[PDB]
Amino acid sequence: EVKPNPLQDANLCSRVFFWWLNPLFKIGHKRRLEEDDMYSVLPEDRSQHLGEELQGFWDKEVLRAENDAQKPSLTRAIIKCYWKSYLVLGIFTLIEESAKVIQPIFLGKIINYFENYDPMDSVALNTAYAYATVLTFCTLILAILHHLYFYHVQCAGMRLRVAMCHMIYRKALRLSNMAMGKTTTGQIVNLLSNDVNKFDQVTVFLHFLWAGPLQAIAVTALLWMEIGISCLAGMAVLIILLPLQSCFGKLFSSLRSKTATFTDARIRTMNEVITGIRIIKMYAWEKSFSNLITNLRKKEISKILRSSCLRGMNLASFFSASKIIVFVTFTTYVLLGSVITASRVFVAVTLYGAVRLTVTLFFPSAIERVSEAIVSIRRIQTFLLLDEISQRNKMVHVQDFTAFWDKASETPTLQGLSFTVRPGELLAVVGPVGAGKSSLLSAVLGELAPSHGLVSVHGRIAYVSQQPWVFSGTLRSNILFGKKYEKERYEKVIKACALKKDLQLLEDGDLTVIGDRGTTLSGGQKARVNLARAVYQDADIYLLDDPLSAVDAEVSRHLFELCICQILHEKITILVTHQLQYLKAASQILILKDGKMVQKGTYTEFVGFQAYKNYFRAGAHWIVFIFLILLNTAAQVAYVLQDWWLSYWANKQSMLNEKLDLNWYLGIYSGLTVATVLFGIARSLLVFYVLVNSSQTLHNKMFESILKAPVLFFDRNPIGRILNRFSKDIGHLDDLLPLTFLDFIQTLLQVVGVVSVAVAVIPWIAIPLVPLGIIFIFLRRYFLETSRDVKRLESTTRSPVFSHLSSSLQGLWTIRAYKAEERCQELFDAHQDLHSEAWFLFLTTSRWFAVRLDAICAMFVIIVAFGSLILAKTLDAGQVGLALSYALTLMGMFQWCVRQSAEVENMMISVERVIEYTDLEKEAPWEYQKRPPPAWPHEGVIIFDNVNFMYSPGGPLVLKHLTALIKSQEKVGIVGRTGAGKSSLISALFRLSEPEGKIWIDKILTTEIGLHDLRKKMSIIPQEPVLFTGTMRKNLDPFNEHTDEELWNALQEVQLKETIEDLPGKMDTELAESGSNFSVGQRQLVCLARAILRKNQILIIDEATANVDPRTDELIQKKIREKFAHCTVLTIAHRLNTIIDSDKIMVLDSGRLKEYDEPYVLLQNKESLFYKMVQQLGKAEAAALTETAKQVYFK
Ligand SMILES: CN(Cc1cnc2nc(N)nc(N)c2n1)c1ccc(C(=O)N[C@@H](CCC(=O)O)C(=O)O)cc1
Repeated sequence: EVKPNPLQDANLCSRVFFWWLNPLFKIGHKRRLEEDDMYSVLPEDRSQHLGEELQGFWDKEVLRAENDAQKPSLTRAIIKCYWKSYLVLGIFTLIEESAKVIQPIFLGKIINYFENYDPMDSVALNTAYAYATVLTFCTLILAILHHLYFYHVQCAGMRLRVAMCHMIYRKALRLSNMAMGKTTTGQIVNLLSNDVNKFDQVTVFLHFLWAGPLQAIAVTALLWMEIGISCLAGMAVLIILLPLQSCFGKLFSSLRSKTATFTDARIRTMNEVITGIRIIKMYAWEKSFSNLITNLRKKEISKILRSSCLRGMNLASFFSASKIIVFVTFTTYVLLGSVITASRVFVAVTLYGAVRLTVTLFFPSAIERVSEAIVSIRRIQTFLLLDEISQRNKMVHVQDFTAFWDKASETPTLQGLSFTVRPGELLAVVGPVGAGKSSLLSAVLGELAPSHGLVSVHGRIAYVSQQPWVFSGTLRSNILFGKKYEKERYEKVIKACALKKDLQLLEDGDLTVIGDRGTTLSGGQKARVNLARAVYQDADIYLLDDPLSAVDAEVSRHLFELCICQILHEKITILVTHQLQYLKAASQILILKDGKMVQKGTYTEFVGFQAYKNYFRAGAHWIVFIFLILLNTAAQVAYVLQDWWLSYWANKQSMLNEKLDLNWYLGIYSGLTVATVLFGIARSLLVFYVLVNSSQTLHNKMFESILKAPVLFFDRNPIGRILNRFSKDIGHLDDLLPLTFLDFIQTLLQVVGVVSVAVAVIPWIAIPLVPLGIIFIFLRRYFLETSRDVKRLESTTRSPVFSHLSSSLQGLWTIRAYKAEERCQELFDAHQDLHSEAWFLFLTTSRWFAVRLDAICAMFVIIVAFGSLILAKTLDAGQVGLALSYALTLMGMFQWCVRQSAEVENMMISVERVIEYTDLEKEAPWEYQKRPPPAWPHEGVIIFDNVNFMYSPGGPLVLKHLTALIKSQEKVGIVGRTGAGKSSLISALFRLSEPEGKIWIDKILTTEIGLHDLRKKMSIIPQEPVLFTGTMRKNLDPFNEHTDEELWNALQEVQLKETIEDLPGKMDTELAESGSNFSVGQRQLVCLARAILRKNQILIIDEATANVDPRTDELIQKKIREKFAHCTVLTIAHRLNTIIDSDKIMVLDSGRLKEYDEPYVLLQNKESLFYKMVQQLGKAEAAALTETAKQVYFK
């Protein structure tokens, strides 16, 4: 292999510690890794090998099933070939679990030493060191050897996932055409992308479906030896935590599903704002959508907050459950008439610490994951059983042929069909239109099968489809398509396909990589690509669909005149083209109508601390975080002081031979338990409140920024980029970041609690702990700066796998036509076994960190266990029991604390990306203090004076020195060349970018007044209409100033009234999304209604009606002239008859006012560009317009 893998040769002492992985980090610490630096997978894990294992068992299972006449199931096959070897990892699960229940038994015997401490008894001390020794080995088993096991049970999921993806692909080639009607690309790619992805998860915990239950028995049996019948009270309070956890699971999932409606409703409404942001600004409707989204967000936070506070009680249960389970036991243990003893309780405290995770976390997660992963296997089992293409098998012969696309009541798609063609014979075909024209050709391939009659084909086949097809690779490779690079034949076809020049001139030659999903090439090349691919095959048979040759062009000739008519003419070619004049090339022409063969004759028949503090201080006043810090510490100090109190009671009890007053010692105990639950609850609710309240504040500050952003911003950023921040980023900020942040903080205090009791009880342990702190923080940087790349490579290598499946599935007939399936099969393995290289690093790099990180806290357990026995003279039974019963938890929590530190610091990028918009550069204020007088714009005088306009500041001048007088109520036609002037005159007049010079409206300086003063008083009919998702009333008047009778008047005048009055809600009918229930012309009629309602003294037409059919265009042109006769009107137009009667016309070119006069006075100057443009009409209509103009102005 090109990339050797050290795991093939590592000695066991190396691949237990992942010592073999160190060379990857020395690279990644110097350089950002690349896909060439990753190790190749083991021979055991190559996709080709896994597929041809499991496919064999699945084949046997299908064969067995039909012999039994009992339904096959895939879940038997993926067992019968992993049962052999996944159960081996089950054996090593025992010693992993047995460690968790043997440390507490030796933990008793070390504490039992201090209860019986004799300074001079060397034998007891040496005996205690026996128990202390095995306590580290039970710890090192659980900390070090566990990570080799846990790597292998993740690998058993990778091996299964790639075996499945390979069988899905092996099937997805051979799906019958029938099954291709049932399925769709999105469904089969969902198997690869969504469903088989579950098989990494199922295999991790799967052993807990037995080892977990067995362990819960084991801990109960031990405790019954240790603390008697009270253990049943403890275990019961643990077991009844299963249904409560399940109740929460259902309940917050229920609220989650509810929020998804408003999240979807917000985002889709947000999508309209970002798409239409130009049109929304022009109408000054920014206040409306501000209110509309604001009410959707309030209806969402009222449920996100309610669910999040519900998750607060959940996390408080994970925190506080151990303290409650302990409390009810020891309370019961004393109330049943017994006395606490430090050994007997720190054994029992530790055992609940072991079994709690298994019963509440791993065993329920195992049941959940296996439940949903078997949903996946049942979907895949449904897919594998789809019906599949039957075996097909210089000459083609077809007789009496009749077939259907499916067995149905529709007529046969081919009828009576028969023909024969032989070497030297060319066929051509004429047939249906607007239908599966290819149907005959597909029949010759066998993508449709005869219902009656016969087809036989004896040569190797080549084929082309009206849809071009190209897949992952170089353009050359698509042409070579698995054959050798025979340069002369290649050059001959590359010449004959008129490809050479265009390929080198436009796509840098055949070495160019074809972009993903084929995005690189132009269609006319991609068309030629198919023919070039086809003719390169040197097959015998050439079934040629039309290569989009319907354009009259030299290529559309040369491909036929040379390559077909001279080179290919001897080959068995069957040709379709709209260029039917070429049919004279045929030896025989098949002519069909509606799928009936009718004629057969020849032609002769014719992130950093700055980000965190902005996120936090947006959430609450800094004093609230001071109060939060007390709740964090007070929750934890209650948590530790509960267990210190249990140890203190043991010291008092063990100083007695009188009796302790249980009404006191249980009194304070229950206070500390109730305190730790209450502060455990109150912490979790408070953090969720403060952080969710931040997300509400960041959104509302950020959305108001988007509206005030200038149109330049939405030109600079594509709408997908902007909306994504409202979808994902301001999603995380309340869906998941508060939950992850609390989970980190909650556990981080747990770890600090462990080192605190350890250092408080054994004071010197701070001295070696400082190296451990110094070692850890060095290692986190050394790791994460390379782990971050492996996370990135794993994602970047994912999407080609699906891209190849999608691309292949879009082109199946072309693949099968050459029978070249195993070529596109092996190319999937080269994609699959490249993601497995990036995934194999994802597993083992996380395991490398977790091994070294657990060496730190396995050393800590060593330091406390031996440190206590070295320092035994000073210690006491209780305090050692405290220190150890805590320290033995540490290697559980510390991994999770550090894991969540990477999720938060990673997810914090969504905070910085949102904040990047929170201060985006604003437009000028919507409403300056110098509001225009109540003598509002009234005359409609508009002055342009030296107007110079650029879209970007310092960009090219799109208008230069533009200076014009438009008198009151004048009608002005505006004309320009393609791209010259255009709507840019409007963008200035609405100040969508800042004009230099001055524009006056009734001698009001437009740059002084607020944009909502300016944009309300003028009005526009924009180039494309938009109907927003909402009521017809809101599409007419979202401020609801007008009566519906007046809305009926407006809808009447655009003649939409009765169509809208027929709607089931009349004015209050909510439109379909983007108003798809109305055609483009109807939407423009709505745009006219908006102006008709507002009755502005200035109207602007943005060339829009050129998109509209003449009958509605006439109605628009009519109603404008009748309703806005007193208005000043600007008419950007192309079709000069729309403006030939304008009191003046402006002609703009190159951003300059080339003509400005009465149109005929321009036509009177035959040198004028307006006269030239009128003559460039090229028809006597120029005279009719000239006479029309003349009459208007001579009158
Ligand atoms: C103490 N603690 C906090 C925590 C978080 N969520 C919970 N959720 C439940 N239902 N119950 C809990 N006790 C619980 N506890 C922990 C402890 C260990 C691991 C943990 O080790 N998780 C591993 C298990 C594998 C391993 O690393 O050993 C994983 O799959 O990520 C997580 C959280």
